[PDB]
Amino acid sequence: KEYRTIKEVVGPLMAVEKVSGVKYEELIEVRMQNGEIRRGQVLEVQEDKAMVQIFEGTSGINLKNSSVRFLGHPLQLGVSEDMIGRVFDGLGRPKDNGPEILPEKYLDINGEVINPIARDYPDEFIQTGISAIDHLNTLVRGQKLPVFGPPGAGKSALAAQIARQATVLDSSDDFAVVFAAIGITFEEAEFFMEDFRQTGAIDRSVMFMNLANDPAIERIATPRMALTAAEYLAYEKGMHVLVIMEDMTNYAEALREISAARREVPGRRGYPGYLYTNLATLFERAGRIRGLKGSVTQIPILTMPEDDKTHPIPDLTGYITEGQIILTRELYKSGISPPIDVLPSLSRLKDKGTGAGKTREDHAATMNQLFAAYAQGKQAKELAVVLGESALSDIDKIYAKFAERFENEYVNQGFYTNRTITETLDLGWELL
Amino acid sequence: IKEYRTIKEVVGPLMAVEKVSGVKYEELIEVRMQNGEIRRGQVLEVQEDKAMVQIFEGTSGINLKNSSVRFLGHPLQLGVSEDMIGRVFDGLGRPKDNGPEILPEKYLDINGEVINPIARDYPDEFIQTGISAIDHLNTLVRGQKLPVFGPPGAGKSALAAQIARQATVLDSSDDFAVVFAAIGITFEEAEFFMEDFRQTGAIDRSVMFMNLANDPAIERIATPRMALTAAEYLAYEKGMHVLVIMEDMTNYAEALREISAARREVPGRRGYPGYLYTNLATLFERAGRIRGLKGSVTQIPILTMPEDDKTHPIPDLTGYITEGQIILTRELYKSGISPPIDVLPSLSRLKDKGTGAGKTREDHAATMNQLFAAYAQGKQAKELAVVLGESALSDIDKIYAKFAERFENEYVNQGFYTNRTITETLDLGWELLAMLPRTELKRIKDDLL
Amino acid sequence: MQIGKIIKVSGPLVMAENMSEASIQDMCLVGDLGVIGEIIEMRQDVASIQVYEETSGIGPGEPVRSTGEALSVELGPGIISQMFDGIQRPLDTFMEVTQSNFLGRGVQLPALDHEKQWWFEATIEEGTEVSAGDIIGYVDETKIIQHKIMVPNGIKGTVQKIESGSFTIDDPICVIETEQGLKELTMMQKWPVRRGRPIKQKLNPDVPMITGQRVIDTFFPVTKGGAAAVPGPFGAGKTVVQHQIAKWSDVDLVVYVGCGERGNEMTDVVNEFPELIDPNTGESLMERTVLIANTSNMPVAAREASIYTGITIAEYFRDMGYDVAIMADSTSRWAEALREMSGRLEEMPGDEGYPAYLGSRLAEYYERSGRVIALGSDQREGSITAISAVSPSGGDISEPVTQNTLRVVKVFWGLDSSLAQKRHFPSINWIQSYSLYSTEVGRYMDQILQQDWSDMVTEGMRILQEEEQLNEIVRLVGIDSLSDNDRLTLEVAKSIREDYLQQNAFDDVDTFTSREKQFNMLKVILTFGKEARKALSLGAYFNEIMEGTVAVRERISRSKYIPEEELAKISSINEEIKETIQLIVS
Repeated sequence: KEYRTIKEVVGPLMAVEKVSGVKYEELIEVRMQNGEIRRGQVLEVQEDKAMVQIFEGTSGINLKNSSVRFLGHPLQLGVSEDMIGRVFDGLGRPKDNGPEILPEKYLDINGEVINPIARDYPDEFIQTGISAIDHLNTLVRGQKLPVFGPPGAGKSALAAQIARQATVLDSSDDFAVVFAAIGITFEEAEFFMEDFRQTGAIDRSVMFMNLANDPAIERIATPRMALTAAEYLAYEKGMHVLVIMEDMTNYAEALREISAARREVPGRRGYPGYLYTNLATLFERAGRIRGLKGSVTQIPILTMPEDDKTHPIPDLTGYITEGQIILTRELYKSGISPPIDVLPSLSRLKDKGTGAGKTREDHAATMNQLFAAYAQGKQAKELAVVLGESALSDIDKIYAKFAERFENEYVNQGFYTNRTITETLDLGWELL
Repeated sequence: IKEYRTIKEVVGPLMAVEKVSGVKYEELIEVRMQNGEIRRGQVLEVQEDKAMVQIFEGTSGINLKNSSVRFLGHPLQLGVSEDMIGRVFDGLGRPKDNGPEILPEKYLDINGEVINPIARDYPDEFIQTGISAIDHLNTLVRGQKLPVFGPPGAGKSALAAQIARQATVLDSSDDFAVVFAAIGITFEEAEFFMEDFRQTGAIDRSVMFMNLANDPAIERIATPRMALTAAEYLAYEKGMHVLVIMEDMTNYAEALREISAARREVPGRRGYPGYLYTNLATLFERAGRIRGLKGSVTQIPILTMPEDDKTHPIPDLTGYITEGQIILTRELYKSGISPPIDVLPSLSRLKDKGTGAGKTREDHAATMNQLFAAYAQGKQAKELAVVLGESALSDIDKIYAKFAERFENEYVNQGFYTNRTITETLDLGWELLAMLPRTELKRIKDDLL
Repeated sequence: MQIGKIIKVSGPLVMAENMSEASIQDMCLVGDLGVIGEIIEMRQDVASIQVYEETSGIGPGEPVRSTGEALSVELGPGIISQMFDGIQRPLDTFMEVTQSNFLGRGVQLPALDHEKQWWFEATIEEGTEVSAGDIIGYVDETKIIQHKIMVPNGIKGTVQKIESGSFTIDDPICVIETEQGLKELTMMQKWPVRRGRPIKQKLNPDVPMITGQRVIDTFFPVTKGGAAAVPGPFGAGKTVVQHQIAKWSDVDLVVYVGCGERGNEMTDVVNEFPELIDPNTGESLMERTVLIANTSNMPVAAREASIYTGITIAEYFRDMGYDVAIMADSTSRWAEALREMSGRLEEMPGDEGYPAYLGSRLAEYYERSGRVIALGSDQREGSITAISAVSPSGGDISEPVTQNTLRVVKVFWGLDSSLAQKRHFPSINWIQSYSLYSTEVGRYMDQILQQDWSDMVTEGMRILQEEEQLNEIVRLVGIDSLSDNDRLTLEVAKSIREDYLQQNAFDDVDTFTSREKQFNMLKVILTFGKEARKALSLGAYFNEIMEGTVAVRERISRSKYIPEEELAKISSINEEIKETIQLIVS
């Protein structure tokens, strides 16, 4: 309590002395000479000294007169049922200046590992209302499904549409949406806020906002916070949660930043090296547990470098995350909204989520025949790539009407259009 | 006897002994564990009264307080005897085939002495493999570094055993022995080699060292140095014409990488250790001939084809330092000729000293070049078949292509276990070119023979 | 014992003092919680421990204690029909004890049930000289499998007292007079996970394994003790193939290892394996199966250790004289556990971030699988056959994992998604796949069958190769263009692919094909090909042959559905072929 033995300040780090009972990854708060107060977290503890990182920074600290207090608990998020309708910062602190929230209980944000046998497989699909997602790589409750896109491809716009139109057919209780904004600009953040207010989803949603201005170490916590709140709603309160996290790329950038700040030797391709485990720890907090009502679904939005050479490796996560959804600007150029390249997108859990009793079962057969129509329809128009002098010009025009029609209509249904699955099926029938 | 109970620290395979005296760089050690297990180790560095050592088998289970380190007082060495021949040893020279005990004449540093530049003599005299394409067209000479480049499955192992059983040297009053080094092969492969050797009586005239694929990497590195030390002994000290064959050298490169990363010195510059090039050069300067001595050392390092696109350092390295090379092709194995030796891409640089009148036949030299051009031209016919598909049949193509295909299935394809002798090869290839017209015969003299 | 004290905590690294009696690689319980950890360093009496679980909330001054052993497994009764993780934690018991669907942190549970009562049956008589590996008695663990208690290694001497009866694991069942004195023997022995079990000698695998699946047994067989690597592209039906191999292969026990999977991908395996049915007994496969399963976000060391734990158990049941088959899925995930674990240990990266000892590690694993003579007076033979699923991790063959695996294995079953799109199951590409055991298996096959099986297999494969080249020719020209000889070879190739190669895993009779039935089917196809080729040299035109043979060809297609009792109907096809074809030429 209120130790006053700061012996070093280097960069954003500090060294404290004559402290005992200090655990690793333990939150501290610093009392400066000017009465300012800052939060930091223990990152290394020796026999008597300990070493911490300050979130806000070390500018303005006088070591002789500053003081440190060890809280005695790691990073926590207070959980309450009153979260809905609310906006929080990176560390789950109110950002809308609303009523004070009394936490039901304070939860460690790292979470726990579901026992493999305990986990329950996902068998029921979720109607996105997007023909280019529902029919084919369909999304099931509890699935880990990510959308890959480049900046300015409308990836954020698609994410908004999914949030607005997400629902399930049983609908005994309504859906719940947890949205995390990770290291994104104000303009980007504002887009989502405006959509939710306008559409009224704020009353039905909970969100955590972390902008680029905010410190990198708050980005790490931001995902953990959103998933911990999602788990609280999902399992303790039985809700059905859709978790949407926007640009885990910058979470990964922050991961590298923190690793360099902690003087950790880089891993593969200059990244920390525990990225595989860190991402998998995040992404695997999904699915349904047997014996519990609620469920957790994740649609992480990820900015994708055009090159495969560097950033948060698509296949580093892609095989972690049970399928993926691809957006491309080449697509986007010709009024194709939401630009979903359907060639390389898959939902790993599509087969089981698709059947009579959960879907109208034209759908599995019709999806497979339209999957053949994807391949053959591509053959018909997509594969030409300005070639096909003779190919598709020999009364394959059925083909050479199919796929261009499909690419325009089906992929660009309009960002504010909601297609009931049966309809999507029907427009597939029309295209048949 | 000197062994210290003082182990300051253990880190991975590294270990630190302190309060020691008289230790020297690269001494071997043995670690007496608390349970009596023994593990051979080596001294990486020594300073003051402290010594730091690496263990070959790893430090798992070691209790520092209750285990002691025994310093042997000698570097990694091979016990040599004349009676080594006909015996099977592992990478560290220990006997692997039960059998009698061995009282060595002496012990030798396996890294070996450096030849005086003037003393070493040119490679000169001919070695018969029994394989037509090697002997006739791409001759090997005593004291020549000739490697075999092959893909994963195209009977490289069979071709190595091939050469081992058939290789001998003609018209000499001196014994000829074969040293076979297997570097990081699977048990099944190793057993294949040993069983073949025992069956064909080849073991009686050969010494072999066995390093399994799951064996420690430092043993893996040691096997070629050990093999060549025995080779040099028989060749020069006991006056034999040793032939050294090392199976799958590429494995050896891997082992260098593993070890180099463990030591942390020479961190990789291109993915594999810093000085793999110099290391291979060290191994390969061992084959040669000392002027003024009967014996000779030849080596045929065998290693795996790079597969062309997972491109790696090994293709350029040995080839950079080797005196020509010999290539195998998968398509040819699949087609069925055996050994699948594609001749046009491969060659031996030092043909002439080995092939020659008296040593071998006089015809052989001239005949070899003519036959080569005659196949080069079966290639011409194949190239006039490459774009041909089924284009119009002319005269050049029709007869020349047939000659090529016949060569392939009659001279390249000799059969693995068929031991064509040199005279046979020459008469067969002569006959095997004579079906072809006399318009394009480089030697006008002796039209039939 | 000695209780150490934590002096440093940095990420996953904990350093404790007063730990001189501990050794390297020993397992320790770290902190008040006692999370699992492993010693990697030692300077004087202080040790650098690597913690597998999360280290948050752990600090200095907390006690540390060492198990006095490396990573190890408990081997005895109660091990079958169990769901394990990589470090042999009982998942099933994990739930009931802690009443939680979560894998608790620092929660310690014994692997086996130490307080159930088994009827030990003493098969040995007192005063007998025993060595490491002799069988003193047995316990009927499940209805299928007989669990034999054998002398643990390092024990030599003479039996003193031994009596049958209802015992737990922990209470001693027999006493042995030794040089050091008397050692009591429990029914359970422990073994370090990464130290391979000892054998009298290893020897070659030359006896093929009946997997039932036609393409595997016929063209790319695997020997009892061989190693088969199979890639797992999405939707290729690999799951079905694994199940088929597991329940139909003539092995006594099956060990399935999930190194690190997607969780939902894991739960499918968990639910579908108990529902698999053992054919010869009608019971669940779990009565003779051991399942180890780790999802992706689990402690990394459990994922790396998964393979070694599975193969250690397979080596346990191997020393009993049983034939074991161990399935690893996915080995690619395991290599990822290695790459991350190597990074955590500040190692020098090699190929594409993988450590430099990747090929060495994989070689160590695959070389333990094989056919051996177990220790003991009896000189019994046991074997481990390894099936490893390598996730492509991006469609390529140049992956270090795949190449290094293929460097020490001889069987390759290349699953192709293209064939799955064409409803060709099992979707094994016959051209890309290979087996280096085909030669030895052909010899064994020719002898026991007393037929020329090798000639038949080679002929079928040759026809398939020619089929590839012919239909590539066809794309450029047209199907009419080629000769009746070549076109006939095309239709015989179609016959091989459809009747003989394709297999429906769910059909009652199509799923399993007896070895004699495999022979009769292939002979039917090949006698057809020969008689029609002959009739072409006899001047009959292709189309006329086609009609008279349409009638009998339908019999060939439905022949792959014929029960194993009624094999006489298959040989009869031969007769019908000969009289029909010779009749068509008049």
